[PDB]
Amino acid sequence: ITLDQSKPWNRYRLPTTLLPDSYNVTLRPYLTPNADGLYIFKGKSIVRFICQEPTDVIIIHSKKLNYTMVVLRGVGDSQVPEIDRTELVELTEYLVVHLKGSLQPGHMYEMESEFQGELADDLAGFYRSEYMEGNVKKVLATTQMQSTDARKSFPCFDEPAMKATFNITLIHPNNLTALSNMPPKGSSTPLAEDPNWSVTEFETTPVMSTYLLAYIVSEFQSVNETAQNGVLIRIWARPNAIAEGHGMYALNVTGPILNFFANHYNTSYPLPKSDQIALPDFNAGAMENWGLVTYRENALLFDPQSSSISNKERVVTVIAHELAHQWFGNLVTLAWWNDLWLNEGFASYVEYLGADHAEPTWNLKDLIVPGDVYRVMAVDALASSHPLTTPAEEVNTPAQISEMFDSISYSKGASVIRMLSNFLTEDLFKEGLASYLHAFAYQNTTYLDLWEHLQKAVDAQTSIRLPDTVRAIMDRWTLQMGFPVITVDTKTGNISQKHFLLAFDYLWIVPISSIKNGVMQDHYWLRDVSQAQNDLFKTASDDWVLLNVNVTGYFQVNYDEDNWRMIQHQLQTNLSVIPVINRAQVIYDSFNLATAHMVPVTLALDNTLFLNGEKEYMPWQAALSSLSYFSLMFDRSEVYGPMKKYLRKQVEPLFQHFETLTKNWTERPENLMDQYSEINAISTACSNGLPQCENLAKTLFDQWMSDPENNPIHPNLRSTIYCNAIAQGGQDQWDFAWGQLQQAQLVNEADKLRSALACSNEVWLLNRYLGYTLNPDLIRKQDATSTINSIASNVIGQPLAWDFVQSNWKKLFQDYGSFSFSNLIQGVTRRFSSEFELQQLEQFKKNNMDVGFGSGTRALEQALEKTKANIKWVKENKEVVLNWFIEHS
Ligand SMILES: *[C@@H]1O[C@H](CO)[C@@H](O)[C@H](O)[C@H]1NC(C)=O
Ligand SMILES: *[C@@H]1O[C@H](CO)[C@@H](O)[C@H](O)[C@H]1NC(C)=O
Ligand SMILES: *[C@@H]1O[C@H](CO)[C@@H](O)[C@H](O)[C@H]1NC(C)=O
Ligand SMILES: *[C@@H]1O[C@H](CO)[C@@H](O)[C@H](O)[C@H]1NC(C)=O
Ligand SMILES: *[C@@H]1O[C@H](CO)[C@@H](O)[C@H](O)[C@H]1NC(C)=O
Ligand SMILES: *[C@@H]1O[C@H](CO)[C@@H](O)[C@H](O)[C@H]1NC(C)=O
Ligand SMILES: *[C@@H]1O[C@H](CO)[C@@H](O)[C@H](O)[C@H]1NC(C)=O
Ligand SMILES: *[C@@H]1O[C@H](CO)[C@@H](O)[C@H](O)[C@H]1NC(C)=O
Ligand SMILES: *[C@@H]1O[C@H](CO)[C@@H](O)[C@H](O)[C@H]1NC(C)=O
Ligand SMILES: [Zn+2]
Repeated sequence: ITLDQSKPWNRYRLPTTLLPDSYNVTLRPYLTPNADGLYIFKGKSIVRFICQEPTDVIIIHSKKLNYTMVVLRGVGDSQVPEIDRTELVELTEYLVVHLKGSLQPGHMYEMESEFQGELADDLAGFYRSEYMEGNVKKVLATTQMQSTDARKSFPCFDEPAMKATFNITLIHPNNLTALSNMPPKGSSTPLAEDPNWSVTEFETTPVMSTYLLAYIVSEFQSVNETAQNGVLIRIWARPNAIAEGHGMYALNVTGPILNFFANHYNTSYPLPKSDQIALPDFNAGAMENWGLVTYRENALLFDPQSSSISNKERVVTVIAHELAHQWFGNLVTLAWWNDLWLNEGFASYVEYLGADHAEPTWNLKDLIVPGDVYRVMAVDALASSHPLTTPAEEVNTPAQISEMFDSISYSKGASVIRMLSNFLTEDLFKEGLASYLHAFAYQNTTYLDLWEHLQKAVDAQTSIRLPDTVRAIMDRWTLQMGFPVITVDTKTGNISQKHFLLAFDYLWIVPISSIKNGVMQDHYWLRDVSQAQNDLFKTASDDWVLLNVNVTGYFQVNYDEDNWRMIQHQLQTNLSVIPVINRAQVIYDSFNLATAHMVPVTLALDNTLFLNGEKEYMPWQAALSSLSYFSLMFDRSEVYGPMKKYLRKQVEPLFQHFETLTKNWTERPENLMDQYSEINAISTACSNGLPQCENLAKTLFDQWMSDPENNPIHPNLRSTIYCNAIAQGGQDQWDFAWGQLQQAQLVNEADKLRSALACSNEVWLLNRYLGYTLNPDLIRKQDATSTINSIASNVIGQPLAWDFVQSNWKKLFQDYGSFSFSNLIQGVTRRFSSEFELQQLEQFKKNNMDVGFGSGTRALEQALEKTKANIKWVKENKEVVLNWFIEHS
């Protein structure tokens, strides 16, 4: 359905003729439904804007708002044109006011409107969340504006670069607390018409993007602390959660992290307070609204009793991430969404800095490697991938904007920034960044503003030298999709680079670390050249070399056979000579190379042989997610049996190691890494049928059922023990776990049960479960997508979920963009390896082509591309893979 752009109201980007100065917004949520089912809110809003250039039309964003139509006033006296007519243009989400005369440049105007909207179970705009306290049902009102939902709350020019000051008022019941970005201005006052309602006015915001606005009406309480910089910190949640002390851990790390960031970047946090609030219904993990940060309960709340170590790492990490946005993205904002990584890439990298400071003994910084680097490479190796910075004119529609919210902007951004930091030295990097923040505070930026400030810092200094300007290096990482594979011929010292695939010509300037028989060598820079030679990369005799120590650069390395064998021999002899992270890398890169058909698949499998004597977290993690792909390809085939037998063989000694160290699973390992390694160990043993593990799970889960009130199972072990107990059992185990889920007060516990229920081997149980997935009384809309994905991951659940998604698609499309919908498509299609399944996917697309795929559109394309690649890969490799596992088991 095309629009003719001759009309500016048919265009997706706002005109540049009018700029907002400030807003007054008054909102009134009605927390009881009217006389059918409907919860609504009422609003009144006034925008003050300046006319930059003459125009006879006023165009602002408005979505799903009903008007009760508008009033235009000149500031003081500028005479003002009369209003001719006023219309809503739905597709493009505009309220359009046609004038009988033109506004004049330099003049200011105020436009006033009253409206009404649904407080939907939407999770977008102004919406309702619900929960239980005792036997009473509670409703609260909350916001999610990013990326373009502000317009769903009140009329505004809803684009990130048009920054304004906001004066917010909330009209709410006497006994409910009203929160916003700023603290309250003075006291609440009774509503004139109805003294049971109160009017709460908030202090003016600093100059700010609309997508950062937040307002909340609830019965929540807080615990509070002042941070070292004088900023007031509060943690808000459900009264029972606060009282049970679930907000304490968040209170411990928040101020310290906020203060760390202010010092590290030499930029003070400008607001008087920063509120953190845990919401029962929320779409993403967390949202960075300036002064009031919103989280899912599982990203904020922590119970040291029933919460996992993973849950705990998730809390500091999400908090750090959200605080980082106070600087990157709030104080300084991207000019437009094609640049999303200037916000998200930065927060994704600095989250690790912040989290490391709050938890210095964890060694978090390493998690960025499996957690960001190798996660995104799988996707960034597609021809359908996109560069960090896409061209502005290619991002227009709301769905295209939501699509920018993918792993490229987050994880590749973080990766590439970690590389930049590493070759600059964070000390130098942070100076450049402080200069960029101070220069651009309360304004917007493009990637070019970033480089120029980094360049300035480099220029002012001597010790660090670059082969080129920061821009020449970074433009190649920023403006072209993908990453190079770097190939080393170890006999001659030839080194080359090639775009890794399943205007700069796909050449990068690549910083290269190396290690020779375990000792550091001089750093090296590969310029943008397809090949070069250096004696750093030449080995003699039995020596070996490894490139990209600690996987600091974003790229993968392939060697000649003989070096590979040397590495392998080293892993058998003393694996400690190789840095633990690079041990993981030899695995990730092996498998990725085998996947892309650039090395025989037996190389990857052979690199798996030493895991025999590996107790460290990361190399196992590398194997697990690498083989995860084989699992997706082969778990329906004859490869599967031998493959499981092999993993049992490899995993067993690690499992025994932990049994002993852990004293019959009574004591938990000391450090985080080792705890992670124990969790992977048990998980792998059970998934693969280690009898000792399956016995453990059955015994423990059985003990739990006979005494529901005391759960015998340590939280770290729960995901694995629940899953396997349910897998081995039947309706009794399932109904028990379901009863636990329905009454569960801790979200972490609920999440573990939700995934475990998806492990049943009975088709009828899984299909019934899918049914529950669409009932909001049973599964909250925010959990529906991940629940369906859990079921799809079950090999027996695969066809159930695929059929369910196809037949429920219309329904699923209206409700459940922002990242879940795309995850649904990706999750159900991961296994398609055959032409028949490919045709199936094509048919699905064709059948639904009318009502589109929305924010999942690009996900569907990548699903198709990958499927095609799987078919070719699976036919080529299955004989070899099968034979290999047979021999080695
Ligand atoms: C909001 O409040 C500030 C401070 O009182 C004021 O200067 C600004 O003009 C107000 N915005 C309006 C009235 O749109
Ligand atoms: C916005 O709010 C402030 C506080 O009530 C007020 O001073 C100002 O007049 C309002 N702006 C209008 C009515 O345009
Ligand atoms: C918006 O108006 C439409 C049609 O007039 C109506 O269906 C809906 O109830 C309204 N939403 C409100 C009043 O919140
Ligand atoms: C607020 O008042 C309402 C209506 O009586 C009540 O349902 C709710 O429990 C109250 N919340 C409080 C007192 O925190
Ligand atoms: C919160 O901080 C206090 C002081 O360090 C501590 O007693 C408590 O263990 C912390 N809660 C955690 C780490 O979950
Ligand atoms: C710190 O920021 C101040 C300006 O607020 C500036 O004077 C100084 O150069 C900055 N120093 C560093 C090391 O970033
Ligand atoms: C975006 O930022 C630039 C400075 O980088 C500023 O001059 C411009 O006014 C900003 N755009 C808007 C709409 O404010
Ligand atoms: C690589 O990482 C380890 C920790 O995993 C660290 O101790 C070592 O110093 C790092 N090596 C380099 C060259 O940064
Ligand atoms: C393994 O190599 C490391 C040095 O990387 C050394 O500390 C250790 O002693 C070696 N182990 C043996 C058995 O030689
Ligand atoms: Zn973010």
